[PDB]
Amino acid sequence: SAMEDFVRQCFNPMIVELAEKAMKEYGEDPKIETNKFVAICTHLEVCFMYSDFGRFEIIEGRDRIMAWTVVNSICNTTGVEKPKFLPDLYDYKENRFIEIGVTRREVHIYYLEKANKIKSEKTHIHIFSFTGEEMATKADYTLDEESRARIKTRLFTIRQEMASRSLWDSFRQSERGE
Ligand SMILES: O=C1c2c(O)c(=O)ccn2N([C@@H]2c3ccccc3SCc3c2ccc(F)c3F)[C@@H]2COCCN12
Ligand SMILES: [Mn+2]
Ligand SMILES: [Mn+2]
Repeated sequence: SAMEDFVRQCFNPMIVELAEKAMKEYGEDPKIETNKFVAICTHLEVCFMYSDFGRFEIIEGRDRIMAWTVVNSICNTTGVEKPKFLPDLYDYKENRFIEIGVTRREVHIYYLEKANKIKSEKTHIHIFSFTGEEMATKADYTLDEESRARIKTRLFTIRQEMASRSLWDSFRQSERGE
C-alpha cells in the first residue's frame, strides 16, 4: 500500500512504532487500516509538538497503565478532577487536561463531536485542521501563535505530501463513516 510506505517515509520511527503499538492495543492492523495508521501518526506528532511547545505533560503515546499512572499523579498533586477518558496532555500553567483533535473535516463539526463525547467542561479541547483552521474551548488556544503556526505548517505539509502521492482524497473520506 502506498499509504503505509508514505507513513514510514514521512514519520519518525519512534512515532510509527508508537502508532503501531496503539493500533495493536485496539486490535487494528496498520496494513489494512492504513489511513487510520497515518491519522494516528499525525495526531501523535501534533501532541508531541504541542507538549514541547512549553509546561505540558504528555499523556498520549504511552500505554494505558503508565498513562493513567501519570493522570492520577497529576490529580493527586494538583487536585484537578480525574478525567473520564484518557486525555492527550496536561497543562501545568492553566492546570487543566487537554484533548487534541486533528481533522480532515470542518473543525466545528469535530469540536462538537469531541465535546459531546467527553461531556466534561473541565477538559480543554483544541481542534486542528490540515489547512490552518483551529477551534479551541472558549477560544483559549493555550499556545502562543508561533507554536500553533509550527503545528499548522506540519499538518498542511502532511496533507500536501499525501496529495503529491494521490493519497489525500482517500485519507479525507476515511475520517467519517457513511
Ligand atoms: O486517544 C485516542 C484518540 C484521540 O486522543 C483522538 O484525538 C482521536 C481518536 N482517538 N482514538 C484513537 C486515535 C488517535 C489518533 C487518530 C485517530 C485515532 S482513531 C481510533 C483509534 C485510536 C487509537 C488506536 C486505534 F487502533 C484506533 F482505532 C481512540 C479513541 O479512544 C481510545 C484511544 N483513542
Ligand atoms: Mn488521545
Ligand atoms: Mn486526541
